[PDB]
Amino acid sequence: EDEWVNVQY
Amino acid sequence: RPFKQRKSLAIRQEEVAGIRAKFPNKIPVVVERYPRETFLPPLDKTKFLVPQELTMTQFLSIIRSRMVLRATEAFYLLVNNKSLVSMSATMAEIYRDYKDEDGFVYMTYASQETF
Repeated sequence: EDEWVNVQY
Repeated sequence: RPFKQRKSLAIRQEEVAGIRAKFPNKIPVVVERYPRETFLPPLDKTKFLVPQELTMTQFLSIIRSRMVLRATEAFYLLVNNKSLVSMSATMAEIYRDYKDEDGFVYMTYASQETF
């Protein structure tokens, strides 16, 4: 769907 | 459905810019399917935003997390679909070394590939 996967730490 | 063809360069740059402005601590990544692949299940998400302290090993697991697989079969994550890189390397290293023209880092997942 053309959108970000935001991962952290 | 490769990203470099979907989006024109300037658009990709704009995106990279806005998002690096949005999250100045994180690397922008594009993971795609090896077009010669037929065995593996497709990946639902296309763009990943990753910290710098993240290793390739961790990212691979995260990518695996988005897919339903038999807990054993692994696959290869090619950077620029041509680079087998150190499993221990951080996103920052991979970023500085293999930054594409538009600011993204491009990856490709394949169960098998021959060069």
